[PDB]
Amino acid sequence: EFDAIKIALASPDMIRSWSFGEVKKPETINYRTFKPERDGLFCARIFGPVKDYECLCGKYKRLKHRGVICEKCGVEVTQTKVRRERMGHIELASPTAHIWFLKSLPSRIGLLLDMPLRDIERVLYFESYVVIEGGMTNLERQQILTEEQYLDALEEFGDEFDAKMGAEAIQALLKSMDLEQECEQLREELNETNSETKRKKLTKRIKLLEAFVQSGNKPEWMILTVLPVLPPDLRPLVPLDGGRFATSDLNDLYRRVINRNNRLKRLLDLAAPDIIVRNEKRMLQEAVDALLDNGRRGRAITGSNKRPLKSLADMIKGKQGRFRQNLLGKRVDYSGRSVITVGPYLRLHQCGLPKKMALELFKPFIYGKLELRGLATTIKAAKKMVEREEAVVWDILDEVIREHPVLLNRAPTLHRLGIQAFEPVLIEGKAIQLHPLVCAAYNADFDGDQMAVHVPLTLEAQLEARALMMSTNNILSPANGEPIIVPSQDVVLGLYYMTRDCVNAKGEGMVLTGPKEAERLYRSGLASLHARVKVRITEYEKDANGELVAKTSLKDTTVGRAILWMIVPKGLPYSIVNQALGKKAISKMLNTCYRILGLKPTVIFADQIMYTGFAYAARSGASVGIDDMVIPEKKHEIISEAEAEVAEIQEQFQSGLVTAGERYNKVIDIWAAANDRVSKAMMDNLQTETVINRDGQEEKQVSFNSIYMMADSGARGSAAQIRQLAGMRGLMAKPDGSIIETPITANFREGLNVLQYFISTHGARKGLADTALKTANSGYLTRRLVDVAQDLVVTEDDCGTHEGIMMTPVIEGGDVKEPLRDRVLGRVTAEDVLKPGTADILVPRNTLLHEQWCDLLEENSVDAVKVRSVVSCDTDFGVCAHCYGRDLARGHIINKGEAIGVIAAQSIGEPGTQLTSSIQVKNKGSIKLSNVKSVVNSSGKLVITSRNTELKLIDEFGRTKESYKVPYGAVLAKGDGEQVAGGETVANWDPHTMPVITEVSGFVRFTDMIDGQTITRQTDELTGLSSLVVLDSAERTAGGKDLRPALKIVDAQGNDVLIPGTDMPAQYFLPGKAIVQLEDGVQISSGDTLARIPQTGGLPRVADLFEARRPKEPAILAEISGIVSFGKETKGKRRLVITPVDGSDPYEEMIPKWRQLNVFEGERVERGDVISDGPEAPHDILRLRGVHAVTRYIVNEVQDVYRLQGVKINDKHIEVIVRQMLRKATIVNAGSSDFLEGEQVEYSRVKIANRELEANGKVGATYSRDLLGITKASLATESFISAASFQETTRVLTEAAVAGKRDELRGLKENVIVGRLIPAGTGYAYHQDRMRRR
Amino acid sequence: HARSTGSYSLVTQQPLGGKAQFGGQRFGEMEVWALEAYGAAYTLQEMLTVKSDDVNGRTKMYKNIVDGNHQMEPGMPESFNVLLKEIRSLGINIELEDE
Amino acid sequence: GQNMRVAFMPWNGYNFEDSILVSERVVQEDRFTTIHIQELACVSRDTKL
Amino acid sequence: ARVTVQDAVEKIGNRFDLVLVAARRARQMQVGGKDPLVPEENDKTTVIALREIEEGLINNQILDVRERQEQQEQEAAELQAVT
RNA sequence: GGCAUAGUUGC
DNA sequence: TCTGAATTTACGGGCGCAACTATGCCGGACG
DNA sequence: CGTCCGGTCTTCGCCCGTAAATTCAGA
Ligand SMILES: [Mg+2]
Ligand SMILES: [Zn+2]
Ligand SMILES: [Zn+2]
Repeated sequence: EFDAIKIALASPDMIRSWSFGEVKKPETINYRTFKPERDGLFCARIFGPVKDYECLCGKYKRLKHRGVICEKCGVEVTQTKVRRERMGHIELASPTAHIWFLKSLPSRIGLLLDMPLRDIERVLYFESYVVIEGGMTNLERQQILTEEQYLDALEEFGDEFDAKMGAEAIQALLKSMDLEQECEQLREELNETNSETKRKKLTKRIKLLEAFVQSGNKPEWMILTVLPVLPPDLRPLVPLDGGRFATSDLNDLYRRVINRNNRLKRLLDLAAPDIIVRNEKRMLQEAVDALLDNGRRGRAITGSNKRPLKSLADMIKGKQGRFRQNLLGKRVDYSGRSVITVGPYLRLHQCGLPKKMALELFKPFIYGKLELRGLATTIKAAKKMVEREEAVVWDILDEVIREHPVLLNRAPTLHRLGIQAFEPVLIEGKAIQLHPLVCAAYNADFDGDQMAVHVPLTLEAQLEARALMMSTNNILSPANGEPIIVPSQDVVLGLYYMTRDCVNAKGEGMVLTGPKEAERLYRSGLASLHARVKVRITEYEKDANGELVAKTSLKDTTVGRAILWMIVPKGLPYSIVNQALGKKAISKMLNTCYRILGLKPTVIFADQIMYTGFAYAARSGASVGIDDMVIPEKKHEIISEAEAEVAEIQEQFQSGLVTAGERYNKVIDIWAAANDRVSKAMMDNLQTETVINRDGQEEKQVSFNSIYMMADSGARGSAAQIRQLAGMRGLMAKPDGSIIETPITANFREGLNVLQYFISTHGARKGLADTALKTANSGYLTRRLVDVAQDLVVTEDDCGTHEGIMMTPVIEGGDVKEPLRDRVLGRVTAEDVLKPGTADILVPRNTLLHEQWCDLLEENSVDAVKVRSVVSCDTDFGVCAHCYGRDLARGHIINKGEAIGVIAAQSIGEPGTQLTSSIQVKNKGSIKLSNVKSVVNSSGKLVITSRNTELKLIDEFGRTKESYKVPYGAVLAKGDGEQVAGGETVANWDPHTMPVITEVSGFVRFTDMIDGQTITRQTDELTGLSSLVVLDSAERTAGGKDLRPALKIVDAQGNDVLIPGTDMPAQYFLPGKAIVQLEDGVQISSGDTLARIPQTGGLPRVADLFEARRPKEPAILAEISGIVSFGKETKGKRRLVITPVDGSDPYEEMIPKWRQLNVFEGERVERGDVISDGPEAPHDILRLRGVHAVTRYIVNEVQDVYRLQGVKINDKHIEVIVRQMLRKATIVNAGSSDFLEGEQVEYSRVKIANRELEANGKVGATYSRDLLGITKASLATESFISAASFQETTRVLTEAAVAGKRDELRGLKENVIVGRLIPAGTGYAYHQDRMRRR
Repeated sequence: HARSTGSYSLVTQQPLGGKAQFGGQRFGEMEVWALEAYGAAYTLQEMLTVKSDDVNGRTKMYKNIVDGNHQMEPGMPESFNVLLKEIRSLGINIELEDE
Repeated sequence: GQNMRVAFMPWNGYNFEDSILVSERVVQEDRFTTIHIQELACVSRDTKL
Repeated sequence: ARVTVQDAVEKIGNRFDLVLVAARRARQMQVGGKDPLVPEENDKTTVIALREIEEGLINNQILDVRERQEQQEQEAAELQAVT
C-alpha cells in the first residue's frame, strides 16, 4: 500500500487542504445537553456526525442517506471513523512563529537569517525592532533596533523605511530571501575566509540552504498562518461521575489559543492603539508556543492544580509519547498474567496453564469448535454456554489445546530467552506451572514472580512458536555457547549426592553386573547409594563412520554413578559420570551431549536428569542445621594472635615509632591476613570435617557436611557466603569507602553485636541502593545498543573477501584468561592457516572452525589465527553469513536472514542489568623481545631504547604464556631469544625515574648551557654533592629560555661523536626537571643513565567505551611518520613538528607543556606510535592505526570488564556493535563522484558509488571513516523514523522536515512502527518478494 | 487475569491496561526486541497489528477464528494513524507516499 | 500468622527455587483461611433521559 | 505429538523457509480441500504439516509443483465446460 | 477511561 | 586597535521494564 | 444551585554534548 514516508513543511495552502472547516468559537459542549456546539473545538458540521449514520438534527438516520448533507445543521451523514480522521484549521488573525524551528538548538530561523537566537526571540515576542529593506539609510538589513532607536529613526528617517515588530517582521524577512544568491555568496566566503569557526558556521548554513532548495519546501512556511487542529476523537472528553468532563490538555491549549486569537481579531476590528494589539499578538504567540512544545520559553502554562499541560510535541516525544507507548510496544489481547509455580512433573516442552486462564484466552477457538460441531447455532448461545461452564466446553478446550503453543514471557525480558513457547497442559488451580529448568533462562525464581501468557492465532504464528520459540530449540544461550538449561539448585545437589564415594559404606567392594542390579540393590537397601564397587558397563562410542560401536568393560565406580549411568544415552563416554558431578560438570555433560548426539537426545537427557536429580535429592534428605555450621575450634589461637599483633602494632605506635596512616594500613593488612587464614582453616576443617574408618587405620575423606556439600556441589552458595557463615564475615567499608579499622570479628552462627550489625547494614543498604540506581543505567545502555544495531541483518551468504582480524589468546599478565579455543570457535577463517613447522596448510581458507577443527588446532599448538569478522565485511546494507559465523544458539552456520544486531545488543545488555617494578616469570619458557633496540652497558645489563617493547614468554611449542611491557631504560639480566629460568625476576627498573640513557661512550660536555639562567644550582647538604638541574622555560630565568640545552659526548680531544647509523652528531636535548647528578667533564659509557627525570569502573566503563567518549588525558599520537622536531617558544604551550622524508613536511602539532613527553628529538616514529602516555582515544586509533586496531581495542577493553565481573559473552556481539558505530564516513576528495568536499555520508553509499565508478573509467572518491558513538550513530540514521522513536524526537523531526527527508523503512523499529512483516526472520522471504517485484 | 477480547481505549484503539478493568498485558519494547532477535516475524506482526489496534484486522481475525480459519489481514495499526494526525497537527507534513 | 511443623529438605523438586510444599492438614484445619471483606457500590445518577 | 523440529530443519537447512512452507501446507489442510499425506494421529494442521515435511515428501518445490498442477487441472476442466 | 499522587511486588 | 582559537559558560536532552491496590481530579468565582 | 475565563512564589541531581560568550596571543 506504501513503501516510503516523507516529511516536509506544511504550507498554509496544504494545511487548508487538510482541513474540512475553520474553527472559530472556543466552546466544546453546552454542559446541559451533550450535543456539540455550533463551530467549537468539538463540532459536527466540521468534523462529522456524533453517531454512525445519524445526523445531528435527527432528520436522516439510515444507511440510504450515505453522502447527503442536510440543510438544517450541515452534518455530512456518514460513519464516525471520519470524525476520528477529519481535521480542522484556525485562521490566525496574525502570523505566528513555529516554536520548534525557533528553538531547535540550532534554531532554523536563527541561522537561516544568520542572526542570534537572542535577537530573534526579542523581535518575535514584541520587545525589539528589526528593519526590512534598509535602503539608502544608516541601517543594515538584519540589524536590531529598540523602541528608543526606533523612535529616533522615525523622527530622523521619516521617508520610506520599513521596520516591523513580531512574527510579521520575521515572515517578511524570510519571504525577502532567495536561496541561490545566499548559497553562492556563502560558498565563496567559505572558500576565501580561511577561518576555522566561521568556516564551520558557513558549511552549516550552506548545508541548511541546500537542504531547503533541494526539497519542495519554502522558508516562509516556518511562520504559521493557519493552525492545524487535531481531530476531535484523538483528544476526546470522557464524561465522569457527574456532568463534569475530563479536560484533555490539548483541548485547554486549543481553547486558549483560539480565545487569544479571537481577542486579537476583535481588537483589530476596532483598530485599537498599537500597544494593546502588540500585547495581544504577544499573548497569541505565547499561546501557540504552549500548544506546540510547551515549556521552551517561560513556563509551561498550567491549567489546573499546578502541573504542566501536555503539548503535541510532549505527546509524541518521550517515554509517554506515542512512540515508546503505543507504537514500539502495544497492549495485546489474548494475554493473561498470574503467579508461577514449579510443577516438576512437566516435560521440557510444556507448561502448566491454569484452566480458568485457558478458558478465558481461547474463547474464540471454543466458539469456533462449538459452531463446527453444531452445538450452538449462534455466537450468543456459544458465549452463554462458555460463561456457564458446562461439562461439554471442557472437552472442547482439551481438543483445541492439543497442539497450540503459548508464549510465556516474564516482565523484564532482558534477552531473547526471556520469552519462550510451551505446549499448554490443563492444570487445576490459578498459577502457571513452569518447568524448573527454564528458570535460569528467565532468571525467575518462585518467590512470587509473575509471568504473562500470549496465545498465537495464525498458522504462521503457531509454526513460528513451534519451530523457533519452543524451549526444546532454545538450549544454548545466544550470548555464549554454554547451555542455558543447566540444572540449577536441587537437581545438581541430587546428582552431586548420588555420584560420590566414601571410604566405607554398606556392601563396599562387591562386583555388579550392570547398572540395573545396582539400582535394584539401592532400592532394596542392601548397598548404600555411595559405595565403591565394580560395575560392568556397556558404553557406546561413535568413533566409527556414524555408527555406535559397543564396548563392555569392568569399571570401578559407586552405586550412585551406575544408577545415573542408566540414564545417559548411548553415545557418551562413561568418564563423564565417574566424577563428583558438580554444577559445572553437569553443564559440561549436557554440552557434550548436545555436541555429540544432537537435540532430541539432549532434551530427553535434560528431562531424565532433572527427574533423577530431584528423586535422589529427596531420597538423600540433604537438610541443614545449626550444628552443620561447624566453628573452627582452632580459631581461638588465630584470633588471639591477630589481636596480639594489632596490640603490638599499637605498642609500637604509642611509642611514636609509627604514624597514624601507616598504623592504619598495617592494621588493615594484618586483619586481612587473619581473615584469609581463618577462612582457610575453616574451609579445610569443613571439607575434611568427616573422617570415617571401621576396617583398620584411619582414612580422611571429603566431608558430608550439609553446608560444604551444598556449596561444593555448586547448587547455592560459594566461598564468600560459606566463609561468612562460620568464619569472621570479613571487612566492611563505610559509605565513604574508608574500611573500618575493627571489622566484624563474629560470624552469623555467633551473634553479631550491635555495632557489627550497624556496619553490616551500611553495606547492605549501599548494595540495595546501588542495585536500584544501576538498573537504570543498564536499561539505558541496552536500549541504546538495541536502537543502534537493529537494521543490521544477515542478507548475503558470503561476501567473498580475504580480510580478517588476527585472533590470538588474550593474557592480561597472569595465566591464560581466555584461550584461543573460545576466541576462534565458530568463526570462519580469513586466510589459510599453515602448520607452525613449515608451510603446511592445516586448515582451509573458508571452513567453519567447529569443535573438531578447533581441537586439532589446539593439538598442533597454533597460536595465531586470522578469521573473517563482521566489522571487515564489505556487504551493502547487511553482513554476509560467513563473516558472522556460528549462530551460537545452534550448532550450525548462521542462517540467511536471522537478525544479529538485536541479538548482539540483548546479549551485551543482559549482564549489565544483573551485575557490573619486577617481572617475576612464573613458567619455564623462552624469552623473546619484539620492537626492541637494546645496548649492552659496562655492568653487563641490557637497557632498551624503544618504547613499545613487550616481553613475550615463549614456551618450547612457540606459544606465548606471559606478556609484559618494557619501558624506556629497563634492566634485563638475560639476553634476547635465550631461554631463561622461571622463578626469579627477569626485568627491573625504577618506576619513579625516566633515564637519559645514551647510545655512545665518551665524556660529558654540556653544550649550549650557561649557568645562572639555563639551570639552577642546588647544593645538597645531606649528600654533599651539588646538582646541575635544568628548569623549564617558565621555571628558569629569562636569560636563556629561548635556547634548549643539548647534552653531547666528545672524545679525548674535544670533537663530537657521530650517531651510529646516521651522519648527525649524537646530542641529547635535555628537558627541564632533569636530575643530572653528574658534573661537567665526567666519563660515561654506552647505555648508562645520565639523568633521572621524575614523573574506569564497571558498567560506566562499558557505556563510555561504546559511546566513544574522549578520555580526559588522551595519549597524543603521530598522524604521519617521519623525523621529529620542535617549533616555537611555547606560545600557549609546546609545539611539535613532524617532517616526512618526501611528504607533507609542515605537519605540526600543539602539545601541552605540563605533560611529560615520550619520544626524544632523534626518533623516526611510525603512524600510531604513542607520543605521550594515557588512555588512547578511539577516534585517534581509527584515524591512524585503522579499523582493525580500533575494533580490537574496543573488544579487548569491554571483555576486560566483563571477565573481571565473571561473565562470558562471545566477541561477535561486540564486533557487530562496533561495526554499527563506524557506519559513517566523511569524504575528503570529491574524486569523480558527485559528493561534496567534507559532508558525512553512509559508508555503504560511498562504497557502492566507488564500486560503480571503478568498473567504469572514472576514478572513485577516497573516503575517511569516522567513529561515532552509539547515541550519535543511532541518531544519525538514513531513516528519520528510527531516530525519532529514539531520543531527541523534536530535533530529529525538525531535521527531517527542514531537509524534506524520505523514509525507505528498511529497518526493524521502522517496520514495527508501520506495522508490517519484519525483515528479520520468517518475513525475510516476504521482503525478498518485495525487493523482487518493484 | 486473562482476556480474549473486551473494551478498548479511545485515543488509540488499543486494549485497556490493568485488571480492575478487563485489560490485556503490555507487550513492552524489550518484548518486541525479544521477538525480533528470534525469527519471529509473523508472530510479531500478529501481536502488534491484529491483536492490538487494527480494528478491521481484529474484527476479521475474530470472525475467521469463529469460522475455524486461522488467517489474518495485516492492515495498518490505528496508533500509527494517531501519530500521523498528531504530527500533521503541527506544521510538519507527514504522509504515506504512493507505492 | 500461624506456626506449623516445618522440615528443611528437598522434596521431589516441589520446593525448587523457594517454593513451599504444604500438607493438606494445613488446609483442613483452616489455619491460613483469611476473611476478605469487599465493598461494592452502585450509584443512581440524575442523568439525562 | 511433537517435541522438536530438528529433523525438519535438517531437511530444510534454513530454519525460516521451513516455517513458511509448513504454514502453506497447514493452510492447504485447513481451508482446505486437501487431506493429510501422513496418518493423522489427532493432531492439528501445524503438527501434521511439520511431520509431513519430516517424512521428506514435501518442501517448497514439491508444493509449488503440486499447486502448478492443480492450476493446470482447473484451467483444463474449466475450459472443457466452456469449450 | 485519561492524568496526578501515594503505597506495594518481581528484577 | 582588529581577529582567529581554545576555553569557559550556558543551556538542551537522558536517566530500565512489567504488574497491583487506594484516592483525587476536569475550577474556583459571578447570576 | 446554574454559567464562565484562565499569569503569585521556588529553587534543590548527575552526566554529556553542542552552541554562545570570553579570553588569549598575537599582528
Ligand atoms: Mg522472584
Ligand atoms: Zn442535520
Ligand atoms: Zn562478509
